[PDB]
Amino acid sequence: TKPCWYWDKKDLAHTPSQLEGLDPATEARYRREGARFIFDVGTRLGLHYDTLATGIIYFHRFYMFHSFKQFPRYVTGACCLFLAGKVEETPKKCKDIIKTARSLLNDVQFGQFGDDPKEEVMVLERILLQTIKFDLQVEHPYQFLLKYAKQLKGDKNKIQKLVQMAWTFVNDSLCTTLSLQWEPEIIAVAVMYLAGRLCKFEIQEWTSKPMYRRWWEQFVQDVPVDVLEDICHQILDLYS
Amino acid sequence: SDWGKRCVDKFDIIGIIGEGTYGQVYKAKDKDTGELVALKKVRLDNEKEGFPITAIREIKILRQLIHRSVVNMKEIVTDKGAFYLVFEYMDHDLMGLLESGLVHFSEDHIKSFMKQLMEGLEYCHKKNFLHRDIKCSNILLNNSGQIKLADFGLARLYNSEESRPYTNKVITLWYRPPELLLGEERYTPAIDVWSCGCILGELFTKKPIFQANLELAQLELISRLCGSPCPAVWPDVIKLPYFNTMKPKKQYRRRLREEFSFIPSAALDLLDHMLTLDPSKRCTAEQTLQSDFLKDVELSKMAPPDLPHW
Ligand SMILES: CCn1cnc2c(NCc3nc4c(F)c(F)ccc4[nH]3)nc(N3CCCC[C@H]3CCO)nc21
Ligand SMILES: [Mg+2]
Repeated sequence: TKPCWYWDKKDLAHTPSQLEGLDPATEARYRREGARFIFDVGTRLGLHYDTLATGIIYFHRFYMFHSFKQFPRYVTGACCLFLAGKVEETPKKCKDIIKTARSLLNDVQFGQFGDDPKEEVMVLERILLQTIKFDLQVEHPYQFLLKYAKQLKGDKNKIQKLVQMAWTFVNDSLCTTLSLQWEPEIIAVAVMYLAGRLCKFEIQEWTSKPMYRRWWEQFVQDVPVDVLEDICHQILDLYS
Repeated sequence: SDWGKRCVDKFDIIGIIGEGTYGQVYKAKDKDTGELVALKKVRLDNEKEGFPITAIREIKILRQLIHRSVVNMKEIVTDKGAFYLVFEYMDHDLMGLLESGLVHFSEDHIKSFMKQLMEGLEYCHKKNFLHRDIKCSNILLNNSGQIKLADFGLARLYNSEESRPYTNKVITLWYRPPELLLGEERYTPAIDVWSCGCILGELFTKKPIFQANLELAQLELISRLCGSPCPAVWPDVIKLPYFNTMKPKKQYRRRLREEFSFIPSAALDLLDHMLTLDPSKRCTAEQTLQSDFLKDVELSKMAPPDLPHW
């Protein structure tokens, strides 16, 4: 039917970049930087959260097939945002993505674009499309956080706080390979879970089963607590 | 599932079969399987905005549709640069046949074609897609008598939950519904059913039932057969932008049943309902399938038609 876009942690230790000798810490950095660059460029262009996230998902998937040693990260970021704009019906001129990139990056960082920055991005689009296998439609955790939080019945102020915090955690998750490991529905529950923990909220009390501990089972099926914990640890690692 | 990597040179290009929006359509042969295919070219080079947003929309839609009466894209291939969408090759299209003057469709053939077209249309509509380009040249038919709804180049997602604004100038003029001619932008899947009613009528007469060069002339031809648009039949018509501007010549009565009396009664009921002026009163694709004409059509029990092997 459709490609599988999820990998193990063992698989994530064996990306094309590690195979070329890039150490794991440097790759994580390159990914954070590429993701934040897409987020920054896109925000300046008034693109909204779904377009930014789609751009970022294409970026992370691209680097499961290509090495950062062969493909400069910001060029790929710009190219992923450019495509994401068209896919999500919020198009931006390639010229404008370049202009914003020029403004946000230092001279060394912007060196990646070469002499013809726009051409560098356009040429990559063919490769990017082949890499993502023409699987353009992508769903993000945001829509599920909202859909699930809506079904919560309790104190409006606490629920709003849970969501606002959870939303911040989704933005952070995009910096990690979390989208290459777990479906958006699961990331959405994990961010609610992390927010509940930090807020000391009892989310099960906002459900139709106040006595039922595994409040998330009405939203996602058979997701163990250790999976939620693992995701939480990965998000928290960004703050360490 | 690994699309976009296989090369176009794996296909022998026989010849051009169509003009497409973002590239030519070719008949070709698979060098490994010997199967006949159609290749829709997507040109990238010298595009200001690169891979066309238009093709992106089509690709997104095609990948969500799996139905026997709807075109099914096999893979995407690349030049050794353009991309090529790959489809099973279909022996004919409705326009070519109707124009060949080599074919005559029996009531049984029509029922079979309509049953298949509406089942394909219903499937799309249930998936929240508006086709927006239904016409004879976009309906494919094989020698096995199998129909496929094609060309999702103008298709778009539609909000069934709440109304949204859409592009008004969609559908070739001859198949374009009254609400669009009158300037509606928050239209519905009813626009496609109108297009199909035009095909239905055309199958019986072998000529397009509304043939005008311009919008006002088209509205007048529609008015002459279906009656003038007015609140009595279409209350919400007064809310349309061009209602006062575009007004037919006389206030025509509906003479659809007289004009098409030669058509079998059950087909005529369906035609009447499909060519209902008020989109809110026009039958849905699900409703056409429940009509007398189609409800008992058993496809398995139908003989294939006598189509040329041209
Ligand atoms: C969906 C892709 N696809 C797969 N099989 C077909 C197909 N087979 C019928 C056919 N017609 C021909 C023709 F006219 C020729 F000159 C020569 C050969 C022909 N074969 N025809 C068309 N087109 C018919 C009009 C041009 C565009 C598209 C309309 C829909 O995409 N698309 C097709
Ligand atoms: Mg077309």
